[PDB]
Amino acid sequence: VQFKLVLVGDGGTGKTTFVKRHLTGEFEKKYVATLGVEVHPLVFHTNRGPIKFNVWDTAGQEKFGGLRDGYYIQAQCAIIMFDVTSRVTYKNVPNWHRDLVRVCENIPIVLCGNKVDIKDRKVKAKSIVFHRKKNLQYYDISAKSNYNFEKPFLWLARKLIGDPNLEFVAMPALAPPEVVDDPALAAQYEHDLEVAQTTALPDEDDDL
Amino acid sequence: FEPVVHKTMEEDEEVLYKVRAKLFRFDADAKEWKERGTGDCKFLKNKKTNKVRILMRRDKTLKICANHIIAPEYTLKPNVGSDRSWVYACTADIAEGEAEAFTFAIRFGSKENADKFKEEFEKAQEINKK
Amino acid sequence: SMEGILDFSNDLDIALLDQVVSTFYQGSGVQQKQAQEILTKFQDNPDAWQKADQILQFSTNPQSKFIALSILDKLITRKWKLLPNDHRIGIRNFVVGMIISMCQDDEVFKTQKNLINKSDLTLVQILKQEWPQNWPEFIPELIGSSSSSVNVCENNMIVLKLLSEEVFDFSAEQMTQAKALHLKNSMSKEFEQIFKLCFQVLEQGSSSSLIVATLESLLRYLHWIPYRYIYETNILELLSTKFMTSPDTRAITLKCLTEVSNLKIPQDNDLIKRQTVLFFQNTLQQIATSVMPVTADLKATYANANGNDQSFLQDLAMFLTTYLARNRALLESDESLRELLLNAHQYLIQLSKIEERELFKTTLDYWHNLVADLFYEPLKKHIYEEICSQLRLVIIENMVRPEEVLVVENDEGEIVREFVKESDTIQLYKSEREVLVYLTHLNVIDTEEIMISKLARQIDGSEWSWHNINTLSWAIGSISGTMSEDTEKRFVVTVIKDLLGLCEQKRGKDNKAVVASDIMYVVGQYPRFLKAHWNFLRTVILKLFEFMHETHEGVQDMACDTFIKIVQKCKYHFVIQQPRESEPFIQTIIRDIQKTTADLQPQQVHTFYKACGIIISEERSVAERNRLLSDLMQLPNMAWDTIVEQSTANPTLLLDSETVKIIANIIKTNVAVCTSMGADFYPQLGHIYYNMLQLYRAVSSMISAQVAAEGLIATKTPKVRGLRTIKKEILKLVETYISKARNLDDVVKVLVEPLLNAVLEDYMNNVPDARDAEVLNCMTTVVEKVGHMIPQGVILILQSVFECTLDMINKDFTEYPEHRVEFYKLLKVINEKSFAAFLELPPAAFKLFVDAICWAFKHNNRDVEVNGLQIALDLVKNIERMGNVPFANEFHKNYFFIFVSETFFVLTDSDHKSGFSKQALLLMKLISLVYDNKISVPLYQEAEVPQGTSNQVYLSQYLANMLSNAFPHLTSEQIASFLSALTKQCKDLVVFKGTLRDFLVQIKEVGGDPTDYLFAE
Ligand SMILES: Nc1nc2c(ncn2[C@@H]2O[C@H](COP(=O)(O)OP(=O)(O)OP(=O)(O)O)[C@@H](O)[C@H]2O)c(=O)[nH]1
Ligand SMILES: *[C@H]1C(=O)c2c(O)cccc2C(=O)[C@@H]1C
Ligand SMILES: *[C@H]1C(=O)c2c(O)cccc2C(=O)[C@@H]1C
Ligand SMILES: [Cl-]
Ligand SMILES: [Cl-]
Ligand SMILES: [Mg+2]
Ligand code: NA
Repeated sequence: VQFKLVLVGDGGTGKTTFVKRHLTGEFEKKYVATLGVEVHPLVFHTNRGPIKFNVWDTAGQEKFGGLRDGYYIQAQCAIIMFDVTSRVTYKNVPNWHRDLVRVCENIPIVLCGNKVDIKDRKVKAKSIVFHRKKNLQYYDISAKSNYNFEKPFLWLARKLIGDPNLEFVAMPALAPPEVVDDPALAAQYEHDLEVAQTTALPDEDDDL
Repeated sequence: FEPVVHKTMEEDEEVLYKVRAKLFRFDADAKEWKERGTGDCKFLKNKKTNKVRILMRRDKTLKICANHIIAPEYTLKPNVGSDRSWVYACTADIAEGEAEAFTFAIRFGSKENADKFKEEFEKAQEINKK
Repeated sequence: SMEGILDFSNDLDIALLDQVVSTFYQGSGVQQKQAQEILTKFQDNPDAWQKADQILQFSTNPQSKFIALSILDKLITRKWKLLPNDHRIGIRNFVVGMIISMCQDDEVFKTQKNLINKSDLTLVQILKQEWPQNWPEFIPELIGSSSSSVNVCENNMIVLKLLSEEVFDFSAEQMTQAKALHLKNSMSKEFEQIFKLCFQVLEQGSSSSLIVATLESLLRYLHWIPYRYIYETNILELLSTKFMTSPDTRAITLKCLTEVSNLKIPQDNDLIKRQTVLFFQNTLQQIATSVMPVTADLKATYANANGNDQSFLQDLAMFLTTYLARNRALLESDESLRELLLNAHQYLIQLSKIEERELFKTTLDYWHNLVADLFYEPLKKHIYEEICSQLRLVIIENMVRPEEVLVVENDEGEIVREFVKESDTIQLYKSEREVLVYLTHLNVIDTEEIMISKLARQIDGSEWSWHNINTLSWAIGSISGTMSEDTEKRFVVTVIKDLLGLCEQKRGKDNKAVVASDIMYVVGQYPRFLKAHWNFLRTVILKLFEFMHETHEGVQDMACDTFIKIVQKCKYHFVIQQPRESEPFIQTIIRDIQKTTADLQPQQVHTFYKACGIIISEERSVAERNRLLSDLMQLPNMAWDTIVEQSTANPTLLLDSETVKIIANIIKTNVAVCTSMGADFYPQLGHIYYNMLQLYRAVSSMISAQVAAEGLIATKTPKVRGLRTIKKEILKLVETYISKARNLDDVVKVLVEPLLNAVLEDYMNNVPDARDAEVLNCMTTVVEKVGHMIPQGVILILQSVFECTLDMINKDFTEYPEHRVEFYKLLKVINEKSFAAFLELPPAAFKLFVDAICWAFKHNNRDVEVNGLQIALDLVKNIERMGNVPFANEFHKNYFFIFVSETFFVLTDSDHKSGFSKQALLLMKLISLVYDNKISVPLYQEAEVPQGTSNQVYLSQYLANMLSNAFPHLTSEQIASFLSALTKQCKDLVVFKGTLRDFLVQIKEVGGDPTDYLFAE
């Protein structure tokens, strides 16, 4: 059971960051522009079994756009992403939406204002009304703080499975290998463990 | 009168220690820590084998970011940046499927928590020997 | 194998193209990524368009044909005018021919809706280029072809829908003003023929797919067509009856009727008003008979989420609110329309109970619009009493968490500390309070009775829950200001008394934490009450002290924040002695300050002293205030005194990481009190000032010693972050004090010199990674408040920070982000307040100033970019103010054209669209400099151009050269016409900007019309 998801929006809005946070748990701080599209399998566990999204993470920068609306063909759902610290990225939400619905009439779509963790917010909550008439779900999100980071996938899962009571649930946990190699007998230990100790953990001023 | 008619794999385990934590893995290629998840770190003692594992699930997704035996062989080490973290090499974590090796770092909310974790981590290691 | 299609020397293998496309869309992993890169290169190849005819004929893969049209779409939009006439005609023919062929095969028309809607968009691109000037009979012939086939009739409704979209909804950004006006005028001329075709299908049309597509085209027409097409035909009756009964046409009709409820319409004509009433009567009738009655549980319907119910209830909400906001006055006077007015409002009441934040906000906007009109508009509120009464319950029962409430329930069901701020929730709470405040004024007895009786059902435990005590308390708090002192007196007394009973009764830390957060929200919201009732205020304050001793971090944290909040408004009632009291309450608080704060974490203790600061600043007798201040600071001054006798007896006791923490907490305590006392902090600041600057120096050496002994990695260690925190907090304390100081003499004569001596050299002479950005912030506040009094001090700041900070930030846009920001803030204030300092730079360094400003333009960091453009604007004005003197003349010869071309580059590169307004304003100010002959010497060099010829003439010659080489696809005449227009418009910003946006369109295509730049003239 797998569904095509296209993720669209202006460059720098946090699409690839949002996806990477869901794939690996990581917070990517650098801006490495997506070239055309990158496809990533993402599975969630639900009270109605596993749901899989083939996530088509697309380029927001015109000069890196690649196949553009060519990526939307046969999409079963979508996320439009803008940046609450950048008014131009919200002003472009209608253009992304147009390009998307001309290829994907009648699919479920989430509008996401990313970077709500940032103090000096430019696109205020009261400005954000574009989703009403176009029947999009809207969420304030942060890939950095993880605020509402699960909601886009939870809402879409609910609409694609047609069950509004669908919850994420605790993925099963098999008993891990009890026989393991002593890592201290593997030579590169001293080289790997010194590098790791003397590289500082990021964000030592966070609460965790 | 007839009535109107109507598995995590943690049910066989006991919770010895619970603490809120952020877990990282070291990417040797990039030489940077990358977060693997934030949530409850649990020490789970299997009631049948008395084996103690780390199990840790990300908040909201509840997805496993750590599943491994608290091996006698492993050693907690400080990290230059932090008085509230430990670093260690794990040779068999199954969070993301097949047995892989990782260099983990785990940070806590306070030095007290990190010192408690270390104390509990070594208690579980004694339990795993017997 | 797949790479074959990229080799254009051979014939395109179409079977291979189709495999590469299949692999991409249907495959996975490396194969899919490989295919993706091959297709992107195929598509970008600028001769790929010559293959599209081949792909559309021979491909067995719709997605291959989709991509052929993408390739054509890029050619049509960008290079069309360079194609010779035969190639444009030919491409026109096989798009039109492909579309018709696809419609006339029923199986293709059914299964290939993607490929047809892409062909239709591609055709509309050709219309934007060719129609109507080289295709005058397009519209008549489209009308012609419609009757040949039901499929072609329907597809032609999609073509006109797309054409309307591209010309009226999406033209503003993608065409010149002149070309949007041309295509608007062109469609307006032929709409009569288009509407009659649209109207015939609505009356006579059989096919549901054809009806739906026709009405979709009408939604688009309603954005711009004149009302006479809607009001002077039968279309309103059709939409409001027939098209509402069928569920397959109901969504789009309801969206059409929403747009109609906005059409531009005369408000002085009884018959247009009757027709506006009628379509509403008709639509509400169809909903009540065909979809659901007024009494239906829309909440449950929405939750069940069958078929399109959520969409429909959303569109209904939008229709009712749009229509009623504009036209409810039409239903308010006529007694025969009363039932229809109240039923419509009852539908919104039921919609407002739906569990869905965004819908709830949509309805709440409407409720605000209504209750605001009922507050002001005479003789109206009696109509809506029963609606308003139901709305009070809906809102009181769906109040969301205010900012101030720091306790919250997690997904394992524990009452815990709030992890983060919910801006979404905070705004929603404020929107809810605006409505509920209005409703309370409309009927203050109804609001009290609902709240009082809900409280009674928490008391006796019948409706008791965390949700229910929370929503009641938030609501009770949200209405402060709505009642008389008298009803407020009794209301609040009853609420406080009864809530204290809930706290005293209920058991367990979860229950106590909830009730306590509610007590604290309420008393926090009623300062007026607390002012007048010393005993209550005293006991609330004494109760806030009890909560500061709770085990639950949330309850404690909120106690401190409530204390601040109460004290900001009631400060006077702590500073004086009340009747029946031994001393002013301030003095009792200051005595027990160690006992009452014992169980608080440090940053909460700091909040507590800030609160004491606010009280203390209410005392205006200078004697008493300096004393109260000295009395408050006893604990931290006593710690400071003992820490400074040890710390100067040997520089090595600071190594103690415990002592670094104690020290930073003492400076943080001073930062807190200074924040609230501002200019009244001077005495306490001076008790520590010279010893504190010596600690700054001591701490600074240890930082440098650690980096040299241990390497850069030392900056990451707890020890060094602890030491750097002492430096940051000291900078912050001085920054805070100087920002608020009234006695600026003392600042320049006592504070500035020792500060600059303590910080500047230490910043300049540390390695980049050891430099604290807070130094630049501190210096910005110093320059801002006293810059004008310390010209040489500003020179000294520039020399210490300018070149070395620039070298840190000028290799890339990412590294040293805080430095980059504080840096450009420092140069803005200096260039604003103390510009003489830049005159005293050596020419090499002034050149780095100009490079730094232009570097700021090219940032996508808004904090840097806005400062960059402001500095450039302020500099140009500074220079102009000097008049005809050598430094200004040298400035213009050296830097005028660098500013013009650097502003043009960020205008036209498409990576800085956020700064368009300020860029345009800068470019305008620069061009206008030359016109108003403010530049006093030739900008050109000696043997370049006829002697005596003006800076005006050369500005245009330089700019024509610059754009010719930067944009060679433009014609000479396009560049000539653009500059001629741009220059004439150097006083009118809005027009100038329009000419720039016009240029930005023409540079993304070939063959732009030069005359487009005459749109304004
Ligand atoms: N503060 C903050 N920064 C964020 C957040 N999400 C992403 N960013 C940062 O913003 C930048 C955007 O990164 P990307 O995810 O590559 O942007 P993108 O939208 O994928 O851009 P393209 O691939 O060019 O379309 C990165 O430096 C991120 O670390 C967020 O929630 N908060
Ligand atoms: C096109 C059309 O198909 C049509 C149908 O199907 C029924 C009735 C009238 C018409 C038209 O006149 C439209 C041209
Ligand atoms: C202002 C202006 O800058 C200008 C230049 O520079 C050259 C020629 C004409 C003009 C104007 O008419 C504008 C008033
Ligand atoms: Cl906001
Ligand atoms: Cl071009
Ligand atoms: Mg990306
Ligand atoms: Na109307």
